[PDB]
Amino acid sequence: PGIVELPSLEDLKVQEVKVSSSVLKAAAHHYGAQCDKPNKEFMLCRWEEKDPRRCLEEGKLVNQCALEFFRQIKRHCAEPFTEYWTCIDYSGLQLFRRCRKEQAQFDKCVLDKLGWVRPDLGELSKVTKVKTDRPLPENPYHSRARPEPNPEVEGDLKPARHGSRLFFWTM
Amino acid sequence: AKTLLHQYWDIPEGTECHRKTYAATSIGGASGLVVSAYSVALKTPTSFLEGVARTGRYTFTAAAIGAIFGLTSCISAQVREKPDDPLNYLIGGCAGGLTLGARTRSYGIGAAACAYMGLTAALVKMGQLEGWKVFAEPKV
Amino acid sequence: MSLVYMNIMMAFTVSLTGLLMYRSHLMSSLLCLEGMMLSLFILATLMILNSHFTLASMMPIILLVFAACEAALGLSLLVMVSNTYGTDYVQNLNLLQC
Amino acid sequence: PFFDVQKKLGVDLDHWMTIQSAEQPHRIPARCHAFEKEWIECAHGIGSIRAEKECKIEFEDFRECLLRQKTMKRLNAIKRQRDKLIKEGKYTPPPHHSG
Amino acid sequence: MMTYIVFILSIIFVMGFVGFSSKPSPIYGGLGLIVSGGVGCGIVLNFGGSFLGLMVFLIYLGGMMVVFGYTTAMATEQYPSNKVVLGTFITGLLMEFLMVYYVLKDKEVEIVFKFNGMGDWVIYDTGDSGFFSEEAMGIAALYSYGTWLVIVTGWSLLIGVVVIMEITRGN
Amino acid sequence: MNPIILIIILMTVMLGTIIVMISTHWLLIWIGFEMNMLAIIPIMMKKHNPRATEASTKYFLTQSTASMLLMMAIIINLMFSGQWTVMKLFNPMASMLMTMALAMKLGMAPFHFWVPEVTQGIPLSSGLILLTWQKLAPMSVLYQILPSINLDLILTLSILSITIGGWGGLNQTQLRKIMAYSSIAHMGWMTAVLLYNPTMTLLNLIIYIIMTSTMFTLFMANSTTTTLSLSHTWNKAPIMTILVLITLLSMGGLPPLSGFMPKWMIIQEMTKNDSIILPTLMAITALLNLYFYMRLTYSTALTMFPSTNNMKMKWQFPTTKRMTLLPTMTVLSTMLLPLTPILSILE
Amino acid sequence: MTGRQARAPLQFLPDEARSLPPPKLTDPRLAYIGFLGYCSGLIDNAIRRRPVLSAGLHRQFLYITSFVFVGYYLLKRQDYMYAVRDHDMFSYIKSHPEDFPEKDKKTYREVFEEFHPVR
Amino acid sequence: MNLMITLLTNFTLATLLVTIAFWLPQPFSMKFFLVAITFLLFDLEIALLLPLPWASQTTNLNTMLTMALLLIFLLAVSLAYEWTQKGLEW
Repeated sequence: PGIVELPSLEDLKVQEVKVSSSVLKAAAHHYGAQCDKPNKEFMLCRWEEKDPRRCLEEGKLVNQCALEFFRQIKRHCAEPFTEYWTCIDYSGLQLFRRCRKEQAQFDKCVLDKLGWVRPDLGELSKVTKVKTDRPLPENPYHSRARPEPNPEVEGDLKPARHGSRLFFWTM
Repeated sequence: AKTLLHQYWDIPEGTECHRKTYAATSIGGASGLVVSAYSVALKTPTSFLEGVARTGRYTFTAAAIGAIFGLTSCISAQVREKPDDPLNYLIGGCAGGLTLGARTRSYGIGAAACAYMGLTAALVKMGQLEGWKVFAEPKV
Repeated sequence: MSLVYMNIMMAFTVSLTGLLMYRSHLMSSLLCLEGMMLSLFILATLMILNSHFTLASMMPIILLVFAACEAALGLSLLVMVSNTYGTDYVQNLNLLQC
Repeated sequence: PFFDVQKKLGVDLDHWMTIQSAEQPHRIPARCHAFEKEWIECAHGIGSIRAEKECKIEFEDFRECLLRQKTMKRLNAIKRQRDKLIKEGKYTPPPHHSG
Repeated sequence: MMTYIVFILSIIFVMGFVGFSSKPSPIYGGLGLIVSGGVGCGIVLNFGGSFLGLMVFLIYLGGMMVVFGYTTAMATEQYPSNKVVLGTFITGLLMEFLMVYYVLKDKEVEIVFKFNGMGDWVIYDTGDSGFFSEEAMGIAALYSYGTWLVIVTGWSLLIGVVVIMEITRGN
Repeated sequence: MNPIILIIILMTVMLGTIIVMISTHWLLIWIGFEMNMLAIIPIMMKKHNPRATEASTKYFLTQSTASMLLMMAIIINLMFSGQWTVMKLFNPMASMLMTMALAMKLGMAPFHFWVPEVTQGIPLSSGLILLTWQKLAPMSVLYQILPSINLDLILTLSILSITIGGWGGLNQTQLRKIMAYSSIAHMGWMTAVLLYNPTMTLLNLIIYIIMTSTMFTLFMANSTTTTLSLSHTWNKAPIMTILVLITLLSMGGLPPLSGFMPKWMIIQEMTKNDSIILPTLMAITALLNLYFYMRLTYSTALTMFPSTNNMKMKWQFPTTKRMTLLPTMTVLSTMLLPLTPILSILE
Repeated sequence: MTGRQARAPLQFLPDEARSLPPPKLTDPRLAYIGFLGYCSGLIDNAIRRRPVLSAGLHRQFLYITSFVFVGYYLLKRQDYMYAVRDHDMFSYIKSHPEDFPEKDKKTYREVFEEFHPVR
Repeated sequence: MNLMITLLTNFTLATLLVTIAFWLPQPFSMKFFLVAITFLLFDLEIALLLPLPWASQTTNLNTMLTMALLLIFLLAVSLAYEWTQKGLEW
């Protein structure tokens, strides 16, 4: 019946953050601190419309925000950020209690030289308001109307009309 | 099954003949296989050749009754030229009962089978002629 | 249609015919009942996994434990029949004629 | 008969094992959540006969979400066509990983 | 060693069901049901299958066939193959060969269905954020929501205990 | 046997049947059927004769394979549109397997081969409780899942069960086999009108349960297996004879008596549809299954067989059996004729 | 006929059942039930060898009381069921005038029916 | 299939060990049955118990404690019943 409406290859070209996984995992909390403020726009778009191919401008926005954040952490202290994530890389699944002293070192670098207090637990939680520019959608479950209501039977009941109205045993 | 009984009753009766007798032989073969399947399940013939013999006898007799019913159906419908009566299938059921008694080789069973199969066949055509539904409305 | 479901339904018919036709020992009949149980277990479990039917995923293990204690009752009945007789054949049961 | 002590005592002790979209112990959906919500809202105040003859479109949408029969039929037709045209040899395929 | 490994393990599964539905001696039957349960464990672990297929393995291949072989050892003798057993095994192998041949070289095989015939890498998850192996948290219910179900299950097992002792000479 | 253990087993039969009545989940219905089986097995083999052992073996095998085929039907129901709500099903094949499962659960014509064999080698109490609760437990389920059944299933099983419980039944003087073939014929009746108005089915269930309780209570009042023992009961006591007369005639269903009321209402709300030849066939077979009732009455209370002394000895002892509740059930079962508009007490 | 607001659970007598007229004192149906209870006590004397019409008078009074009580409750439920059936019938009459047309009364000055004499 | 590779290597090397070890040199009691069924029923109750360490992180903790104690309590009642009622005696 109906055909989909796919986006073009012109919107499918954002400078992708082709970084690896352990550095992205170790660089998560301060990325939650400085950036990740305008991507709850994207989160609210994704949970008010269950439809990617629509919220992709905000996906490009979080892509450029994360690339800008890694640019800003690339230009300044630390270069031993590289030492910190390669200290945490080869430890299986990356427990954050593994390389703790260099975590303190990177925190002291970024604090005494740039700012960016680390989010204490549990501040990557605690349900957060977000305002947007687009108005909130209605009925994204694209369906028809609720077809028929049952007429609700009410009214005070009469007694029996001439008994059982079976063969006999009248009244 | 519904497909082959529908093929039997779909023929105008009427004369579109020998398809009637082929469908009636198919009915007879099916019913003989049913009853012979119950019998070979509930007897343990020992040997298996006896089981094949009993199933062949049941299928052969039921197919013979169906064939003779269809033959005198077609002949009576062509001769009388009145396709609405049940009397022609009364003749049909009595002929089928007589040949049932012939293939079991006793005559009182053939007489009672003539009477009962004639009455049931007249009732079947008569109920098809008026219109009495299979097993249900099922509405109210 | 997730093609494997056809094979597991055909496996159910295999176990059901093995439950129905059975020659000598009641233990083979009870073990094919257990095989039928395993068939229902596996079939429903693959369905619930591919559905992401994650709330009521209790069906495999609870179907399993109930029909397992059914098989336990069957073992006790077969032991009682084999205790009051010599063997546990389908024969030597032709008493109490219908 | 079917009785209604389930509704009478006010203990809804058995209505949670029943459908999807009742609240899972961690708030996750199933695979066909929204199809269920619109189907249940289609056939709620309904005497189960105009449910048969009126909510048919959304019910077929829900059924084809649940089993994905004809979508797999379309994908299988695409696979068989792809096999016979690569058997032919026209356009040694750039649908895999490169041009 | 390739894609249709779920289908091939299903072939060995139905072969095992035929292999003890041919009615051998019941210790060969227990062997056939053990092999069938192992490859059924293989099938459900191929769907993953993280808990339930290793869970059946302790019960049927851990607690049920043990007592089936036990009762084979203590009750029946069968002291010495046959025409009927191996002939039914041949006809079962023939029926499976015919069905899978018509699955292979045709579109679909219909008992009264439409089984869309190809191996099942479809359907599957599109790489969701599972994070808890949804079987695990599903069965990690039954103690919050599961009031009635585990109560009647345990009650049935208790009544099973008193039933077994009564038939085996209560008290 | 301990009396505490018997009270426990009765509690579990009641628990299983109430779980079948009350639940809305399919697993719980299957649990109720299985627990009903597991509890009802040691009510049989109440003695230790091998007759009850073989009867319990046959019963367990048929009951367990019926339970597992029911589970097959439910897992087919979730192979199609899948939810655990006792409602309209979503497959003619699943409904076919499910109604054949329940037809194995309760006494039907292809499946009745275990019923006289399970009733012959057991005492009277086990037969009473198995007939009552094992013909009460599937009727609730069929009353639930009626709106998605191919009618030819139910109607074929009903017709064939009425005529098998008729024709098989002219040959046995084993009273348990007589009552079992009567159970087959009445379960055919009580299943027949499932798709038209199930109020008739449940009222017929009430009437049949009360009638069979009266009949088995009269047999428990004086232990008999044959009709000659009933002629000795004629010699020893006269009021049991007129009770056998009234209860056998109310199993026969005659219009002055209360056993006719379930037949007549079935014929009414069956013939308000276009079904007429099927009522007259069913009621001809209802005339058929009265004949063994009638020769039983001729053996008991109307002609008189020659008696044996030591009935002279049994004269000196007045009766000392306890009845559970015989007279209340009797006059509830037989004088209920002018209370036909207690039809609508049910729905 | 089916429930018809089983939603709204079993409810042996609804709270809308206190609008119908109740069954009166000494109505003949519960008089029949009391006669059946008297006969039940009499046959209860008759099963064992205790003498009829005597030495069981408390059991006579008990069976009369219990059966008249149970019959009274069932008479109230019966009257309610017939009342709700009649009100639902008239509600479906008034709900759709389109399918139950008024038969205009063809009086017998113009209605033609043949004779067919029996000689 | 990685653990299937391990299973295949162990199975093949074990068959190599066995076949190279072989080509080279050339009534009953009820008391036996009660313990096995007691194992079976208590093992099924173990199967009901064992998802307890999965469950201990929810927002309904008192109820979980109550029903977990109910499961072990029922298991203890079954144990003490067959203990007192000569179920395991000699």
